Amino acid sequence: SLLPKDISQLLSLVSATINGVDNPWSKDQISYFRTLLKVLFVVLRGTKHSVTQLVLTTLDRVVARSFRNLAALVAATTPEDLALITAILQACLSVPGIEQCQLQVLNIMSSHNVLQVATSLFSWSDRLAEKGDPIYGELALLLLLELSALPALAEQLACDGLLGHLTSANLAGFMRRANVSPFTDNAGAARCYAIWAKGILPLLLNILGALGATIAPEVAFVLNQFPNLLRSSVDRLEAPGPHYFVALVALSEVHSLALLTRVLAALRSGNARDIPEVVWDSGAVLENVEFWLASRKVLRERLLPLNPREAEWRGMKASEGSGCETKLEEKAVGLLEGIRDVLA
Repeated sequence: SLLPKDISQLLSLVSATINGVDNPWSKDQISYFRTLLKVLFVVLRGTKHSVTQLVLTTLDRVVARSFRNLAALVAATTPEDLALITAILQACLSVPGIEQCQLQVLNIMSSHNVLQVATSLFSWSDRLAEKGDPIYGELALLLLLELSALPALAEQLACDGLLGHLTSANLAGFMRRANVSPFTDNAGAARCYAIWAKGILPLLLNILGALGATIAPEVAFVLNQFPNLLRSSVDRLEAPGPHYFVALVALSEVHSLALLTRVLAALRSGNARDIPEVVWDSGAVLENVEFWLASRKVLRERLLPLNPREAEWRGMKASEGSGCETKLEEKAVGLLEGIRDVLA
């Protein structure tokens, strides 16, 4: 064989190279494996075709197998190794040609332990991360979340009672404490919010891939066991005049909840199965949204980036059809503008 000239031949060579590594995650050569995975991630993101069999071969031999090993708390491995694996999964599922072979992924995943152990890890988190924050809590859900974008795998989680494990977990008591907020001096509460906003809620939006005829009483019951959050989500976006700033995640949380409560309501009018009502004042949200839409100046002043990624497109700019000055504002505008459409 010659040198790789195609992006697919590069993918073959990198993947052929990953399998060659005798003992991954071993104290010696764990660091070399770490950058191989990073090379894989670059190539996979590079697969915009700017071939699909390799990606499916990668999902078993690389992604599934590695997570199985990551339950090692005996070993030079870190949370960021899991995050790297979660990342490689995203790159795989973004490649053109995938999403037609979802049962394939379902097949591949279910073969290993995976979501069973991913769920296990979620119920573990606090005993395994009270350095300050349940770091493995968010990592587990984000793994599940990425998979839940595939409707078939979404059905498996609910059938295996993921929503049951979510509320029964020890974590459910920490998220329930009234200190959970994106702007906390506490590391735990800050991660608790991350698990709920960036994990639980987008999970629920996807689990309703089974049309919400079923699971709707279960998704409504999940939300119903975090009322301090349903209450906080509205108060956080309150027009200026115990909250100083406003985050982008706060807008997506409310965006998620607005979709859930509306879809649930369009399923409650079915009058055919008991879908519990969820206490979430839509009225306050709408008004809060309008008095942030009509004030781009006071918006960009109070709006703060929380992630190094979000800060990138904060100092950036994207005018086009201009109602915003910076790109971060545009994304901020985009979110709460959709919340207006939904609740209407």
